[PDB]
Amino acid sequence: MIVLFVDFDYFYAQVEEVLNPSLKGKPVVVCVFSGRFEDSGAVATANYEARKFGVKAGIPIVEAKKILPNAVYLPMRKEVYQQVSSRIMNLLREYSEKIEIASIDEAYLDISDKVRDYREAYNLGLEIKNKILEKEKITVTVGISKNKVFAKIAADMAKPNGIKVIDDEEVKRLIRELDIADVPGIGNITAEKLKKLGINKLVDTLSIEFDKLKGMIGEAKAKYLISLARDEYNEPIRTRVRKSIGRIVTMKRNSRNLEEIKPYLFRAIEESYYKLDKRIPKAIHVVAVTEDLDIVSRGRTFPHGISKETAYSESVKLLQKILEEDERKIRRIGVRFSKFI
DNA sequence: GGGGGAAGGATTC
DNA sequence: CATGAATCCTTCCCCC
Ligand SMILES: Nc1ncnc2c1ncn2[C@H]1CC[C@@H](COP(=O)(O)OP(=O)(O)OP(=O)(O)O)O1
Ligand SMILES: [Ca+2]
Ligand SMILES: [Ca+2]
Ligand SMILES: [Ca+2]
Repeated sequence: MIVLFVDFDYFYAQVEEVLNPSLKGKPVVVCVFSGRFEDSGAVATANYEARKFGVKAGIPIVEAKKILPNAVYLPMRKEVYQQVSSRIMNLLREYSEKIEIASIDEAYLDISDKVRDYREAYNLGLEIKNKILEKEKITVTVGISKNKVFAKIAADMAKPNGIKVIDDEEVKRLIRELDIADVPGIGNITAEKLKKLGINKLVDTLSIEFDKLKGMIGEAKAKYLISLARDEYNEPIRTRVRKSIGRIVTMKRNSRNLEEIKPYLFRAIEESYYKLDKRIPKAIHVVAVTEDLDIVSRGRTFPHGISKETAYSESVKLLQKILEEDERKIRRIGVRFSKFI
């Protein structure tokens, strides 16, 4: 079992560098402008020139400008990046029949049968890196190891524009030295619950009862961390299928007025249906971000598919339910369609 | 008791 | 100052 994980470097900004080469060398910041006020919004991603100074995804646009008032700030263009992403995704296929597209910029390849080992795999790595670089002018980092989890950790260590392998030998070392937090699927919330338990390393999960681990971080997470530590993690490369489609927007200002919120809600629905393109959902959820950044949601599943007319009237009821069951204002309103026929 | 689903939230990338 | 989606978790609930 050999897995080759491909991760496109600072993807959104790099695509902007490609569509306009004169941006190379300068700090590029791709952000999302919320409408709320002068430069309100967050940074979606930035190139490394910008990351050297603390400007990264997540921080407010207003914060990035204080640090880098002369960097190039560009509005995110998701559609463009998706098409470029797809074209790259179609190149990888040719290197493997078993391909799992994790996200718009990550993918896992089952190259167990394309090679026989870690020399031909590494070589297959460069083979792909160059193919992509020449065809799309995009640099990507490649990680290679026995399973998906370590493959990804390989790229995490290699990026940007790198390629690294983690032989069964080094896997044994990491399962003992690697900060559990750096393990995919382990965010801050989980990384902490693990420290209070004394688990600062993958192996440490072996020195604890499974029942306390289940109790603290959940069964699914417990078995995951344990198998990995036991060095028996072996998840296959599957074809992820879209289970849901939605869209959430930010309002000009918070509010609890149905008539002031509807337009944004309807706009979110219109876009969601456009993206459904032929897909018919039987379930609908209205999602709302409260003034204090809380996420509330009310939904409903129908025994039949949902028409735009139904979604329209139903979303208003779920929005009214939200308001009747939560005093806070709404900062962002949206919808999500699931359970496709 | 326990299957099976639905609803609302928790987490992560 | 704060911008799509999968998976998992907990709580119900209907029911044989
Ligand atoms: N805060 C965000 N807002 C919008 N899109 C985001 C955000 N964070 C990440 N993404 C998207 C765009 C890039 C993609 C990559 O996943 P991830 O952030 O986990 O790896 P990464 O940090 O290597 O990505 P990259 O460097 O290309 O931006 O996910
Ligand atoms: Ca990535
Ligand atoms: Ca990336
Ligand atoms: Ca982490």
